[PDB]
Amino acid sequence: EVQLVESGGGLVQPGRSLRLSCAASGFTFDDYAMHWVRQAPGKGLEWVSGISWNSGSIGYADSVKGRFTISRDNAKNSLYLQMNSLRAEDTALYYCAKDMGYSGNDDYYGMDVWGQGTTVTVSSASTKGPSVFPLAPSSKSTSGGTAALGCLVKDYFPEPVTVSWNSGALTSGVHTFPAVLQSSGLYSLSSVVTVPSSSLGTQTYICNVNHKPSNTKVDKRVEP
Amino acid sequence: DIQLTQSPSSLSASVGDRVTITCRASQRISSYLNWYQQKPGKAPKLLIYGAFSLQSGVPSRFSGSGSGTDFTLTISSLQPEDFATYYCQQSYRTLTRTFGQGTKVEIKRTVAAPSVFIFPPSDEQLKSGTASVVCLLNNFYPREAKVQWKVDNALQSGNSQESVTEQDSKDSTYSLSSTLTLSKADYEKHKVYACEVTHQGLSSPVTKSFN
Amino acid sequence: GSYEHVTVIPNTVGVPYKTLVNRPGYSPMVLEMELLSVTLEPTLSLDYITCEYKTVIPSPYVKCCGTAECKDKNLPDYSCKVFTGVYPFMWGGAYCFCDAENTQLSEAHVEKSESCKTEFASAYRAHTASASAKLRVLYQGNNITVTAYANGDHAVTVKDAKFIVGPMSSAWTPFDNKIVVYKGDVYNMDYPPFGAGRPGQFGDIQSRTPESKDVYANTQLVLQRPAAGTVHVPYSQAPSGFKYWLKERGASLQHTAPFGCQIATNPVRAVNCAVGNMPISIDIPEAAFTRVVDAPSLTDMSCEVPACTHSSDFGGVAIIKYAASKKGKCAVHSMTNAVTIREAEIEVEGNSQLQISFSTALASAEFRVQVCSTQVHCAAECHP
Amino acid sequence: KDNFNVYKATRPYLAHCPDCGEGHSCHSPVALERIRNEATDGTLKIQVSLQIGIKTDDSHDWTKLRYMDNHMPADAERAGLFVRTSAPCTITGTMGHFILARCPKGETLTVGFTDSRKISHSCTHPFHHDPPVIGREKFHSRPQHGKELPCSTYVQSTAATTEEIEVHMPPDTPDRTLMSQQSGNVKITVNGQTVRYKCNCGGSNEGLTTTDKVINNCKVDQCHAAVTNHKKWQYNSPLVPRNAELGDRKGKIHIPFPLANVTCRVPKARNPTVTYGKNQVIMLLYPDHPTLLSYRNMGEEPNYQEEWVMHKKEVVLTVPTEGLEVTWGNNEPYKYWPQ
Ligand SMILES: *[C@@H]1O[C@H](CO)[C@@H](O)[C@H](O)[C@H]1NC(C)=O
Repeated sequence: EVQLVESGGGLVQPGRSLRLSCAASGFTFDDYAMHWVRQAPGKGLEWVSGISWNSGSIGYADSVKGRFTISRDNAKNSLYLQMNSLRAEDTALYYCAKDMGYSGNDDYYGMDVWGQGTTVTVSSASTKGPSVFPLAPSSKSTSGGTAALGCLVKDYFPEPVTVSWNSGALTSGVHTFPAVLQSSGLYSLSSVVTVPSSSLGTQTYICNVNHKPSNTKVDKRVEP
Repeated sequence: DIQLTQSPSSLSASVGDRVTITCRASQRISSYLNWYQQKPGKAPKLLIYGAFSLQSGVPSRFSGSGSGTDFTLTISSLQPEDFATYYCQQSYRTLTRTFGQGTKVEIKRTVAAPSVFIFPPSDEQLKSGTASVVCLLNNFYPREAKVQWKVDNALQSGNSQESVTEQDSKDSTYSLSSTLTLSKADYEKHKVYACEVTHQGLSSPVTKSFN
Repeated sequence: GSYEHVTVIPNTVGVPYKTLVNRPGYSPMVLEMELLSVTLEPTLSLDYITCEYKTVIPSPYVKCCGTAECKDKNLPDYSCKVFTGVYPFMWGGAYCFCDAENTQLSEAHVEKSESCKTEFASAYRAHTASASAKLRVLYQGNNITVTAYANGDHAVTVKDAKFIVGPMSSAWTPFDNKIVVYKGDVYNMDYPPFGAGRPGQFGDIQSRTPESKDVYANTQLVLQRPAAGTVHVPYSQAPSGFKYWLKERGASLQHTAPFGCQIATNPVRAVNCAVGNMPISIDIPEAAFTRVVDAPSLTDMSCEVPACTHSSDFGGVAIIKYAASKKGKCAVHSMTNAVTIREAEIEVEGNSQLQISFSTALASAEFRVQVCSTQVHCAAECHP
Repeated sequence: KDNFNVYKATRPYLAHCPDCGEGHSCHSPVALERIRNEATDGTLKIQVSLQIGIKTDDSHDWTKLRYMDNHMPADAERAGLFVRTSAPCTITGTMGHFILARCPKGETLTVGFTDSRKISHSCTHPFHHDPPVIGREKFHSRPQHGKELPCSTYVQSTAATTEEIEVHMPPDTPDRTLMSQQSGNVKITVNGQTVRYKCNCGGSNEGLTTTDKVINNCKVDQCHAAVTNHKKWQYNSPLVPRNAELGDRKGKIHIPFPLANVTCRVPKARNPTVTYGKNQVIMLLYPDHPTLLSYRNMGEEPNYQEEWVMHKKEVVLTVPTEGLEVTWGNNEPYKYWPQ
């Protein structure tokens, strides 16, 4: 029954503030110190801030020390983090965690309970939808090496793009890559599938790109 | 000012094998080190606190230890469920906890060469004023593939990005996609494009190209 | 139809009384009644239970060259203290290498002991005690049991006779407004109210119920500094108030109560003491009444006393001879208050004699007894 | 029984004792933690640092006890276990940390045993042991016949109960014999144990070892070492330092031999010889053991009095018209009236 539930988060422009919160249940809230930990995509865990029981002591990471404020409400059984003047570098998945002591000065303990972090994104970009640029197989030279075909999903801002083939009918041999942030501030990802070269002349392959945040769906046919 | 350092990157091992992860501070922080385990899409789980003490629900397979200033995490026998990224932590006896960079445990497999496919820019993209050349590497086992882009037989860098998938759940292999970003105006100034792939599963570097 | 007869009996036990019933138009009859048991039961409302307290002390936290923080906990009579400049030792040597800023955090709290489920005393408020009594009634040779509450507004019917008992002439009880019950003993004590007890005294640790998690305690528990490197948690605490009380209980009400009240617990009650008196009213049905002319005739009657002595017992022996031509029963009653008759009625058949014991303070004893429809005079010469 | 695994992953421990014999304090394997005397029949429940009925191999054996010996648990004969106060006590049963024994009156309590090296170990605590009187008569022993009155006892049962002692991971244990001086260097001997060390020696001389370690260019007096990474769990005794702010609980052990209310037998004083005077009752009291005499009037003013009767005492009481009630020891009360 012991759990932590993160809330808040979302997309903001640089220089704007965002407030995060964490609800606690299954344990006594004011008996333990609590911390915020953030994990940027492709990166390890970084401690952001923390607060002792009864708010007796507060600490911050040097990178956020003059920008972030941490507080807790022991009546609401919740932890809060107020982030001001957010920078692009502050983009990360933010977790709340419960310590095993009440003071933060005990070095014997770690954090036994972690919640489900909420994503915070900081960027000077609009919620632009993806463009799909189909990648035809080089069937003229790879016919004896098995055919590889795919689609490039480019120039979209929001993270959660879903890509599938033949409306989910084709899952075998499908490789969907992690999106990579471009210098433009927009994401780009590719999706490819490996198929028998003999199938290219009889089977039509469709790349189905579903972008929830922009209510946009693109069905692109891939052919030599 | 003081950072924790773990093993350089990742450890490849089979199920039933033994894994040791070492974590050290550049300067002494505390008498104890915590260990965490994280799987993709999941929150970190505490395995060890107080250097030696296992958390409830954690199997005897995990054991804390150390030598000199260097603390270790040992898995006596890997299970299929023990493949995760492990982190080490110290507190400085204050709220400012610090973490190591993270050590990933990968599934052991035999070495297989990548299948390399090159995808020229589509007509739709070129008409958009931009171009993208994609070099696809399928089903290779060593994660550290080396891919370079060449234009008109000249080496280029700083104008491309790479994305690598997680280890496959059935074949235990990786897939890599390298994308070269060019403007339409510059794309048309060149006659040949090529992807140079160097890999441990290859007897020699393989180059694929198009005009 | 019925006749209501009223008598008053002293609130004693084991002493028989003769009730004379004489409804106009009917022959007088004697009813034999005895009070066998008197019980008074207070209504009890538990305020709290007192028991031995258990002092619980966890391992002391020793922080080498650093300051330990104290937390405020909600445990009963919780005590916490942080001591600095401590250099604790274990069997194999000093606990800390760095002694520049050693700090020890000591904690203690008070819990209910295991014995609080076995060895405890209940503090009750006692009020509005209910009085009841058990009467033995003998009518026409038939011994019946009558039980009723002695309030004056309660009655029971036995053999078609309604017995109204009370009100009692006194509402006095051996139990005070505040009592404490321990096992089989009850004490009258002005115990302290919940939430405001005193250390070393009864009620130092209190709970509303044996299973309650809400526990009050005041033991004046103070943590003391460690003895120069010794690892321990020394403290000053008041002696258990329950243990103190148990030794200082003194005599229980079973031995100290007035009027000879017997005291028992589970339920708490006072039994068979001489407190005031108990009025009794009996509804006697018309079927229970007969005329003098309806009685059988007795003849050839006489009385003699072969011997009489002066003693606390009934050392005198009076024998009344009678003859009857028909079998039947006759009522018997003394015509004087100097000498009573143990038999309310007699059975008469053929030719026989009945023996009645008696006592007197006078050397010359004379009395008359009415038997059935006639009277017989008795006399005796009594000696030391 | 042997089905109690609450000690399966636990160990005995050494702890401070104010008197280990000859008035000198020490750290002892039989150090007392506390004494429980809630029983009314005089039975004491004694909690000690050693564990009885358990072998060092974690197997059950009622003939053996295990005690701590320089980091390692060690076996000892249970037959060598003793408890005494002013005189030797009779042990009624044992389990783990708890010893049940019936002791004679005294101001101290001592517990001890013979170890694997044939060395006697003991711990003495101050303890005012003076059993309560059950009923109104005193005795030195239980009679074959007498009155049955309720009193508290400790039940000879090892069955699980609701009262438990917490078991925590023990602290690092300092040991000055881990270090030795070899020329200008300090050597740390592990003997299979994990050792934590700290020094004032130049260089990175702080850390852990599982193997022999040498610290160069310094003396033993500048180093400290303790055994860490314990595998068995230990009771969180107040005499043993905690290594964590809220401790580190690993398990719990139930407290054996629960308190219960049982029937207890007490002697009856022989009936007195009674004669009467003028509004007076005369009693000749010839008790074998000290007997309480008490009486009250049956009137408004009970005039309650009580006294202890030793032997051959003649008592004359005034008897009121309401009657006099006299209680003689554990006998039913007598009622007297004027003659
Ligand atoms: C005896 O103990 C039980 C609980 O073990 C309790 O319920 C009962 O009331 C006690 N009896 C007496 C006379 O105290």
